[PDB]
Amino acid sequence: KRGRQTYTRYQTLELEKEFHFNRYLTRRRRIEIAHALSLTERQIKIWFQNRRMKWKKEN
DNA sequence: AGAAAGCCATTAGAG
DNA sequence: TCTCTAATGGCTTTC
Ligand code: NI
Repeated sequence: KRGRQTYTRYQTLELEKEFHFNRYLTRRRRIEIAHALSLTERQIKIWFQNRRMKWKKEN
């Protein structure tokens, strides 16, 4: 139908690692992480969005 | 300015 | 099936 990719343990970890420092990302930083983890800039953008949403409800 | 990014409510797919 | 979360739509805000 649409499709969905599940993020590896490494990817989710590195992403959660970066989020510990910068809760928001500049465009250059997103391109870096994308290449580093073999993800799309768009996928990195959305991940930080969703992860930001969980951080608001918990706090 | 106006693309881009954010917020947000919501959907749905894979494990 | 059940749950987690990737992914979308539709506005508003940013820069
Ligand atoms: Ni405008």
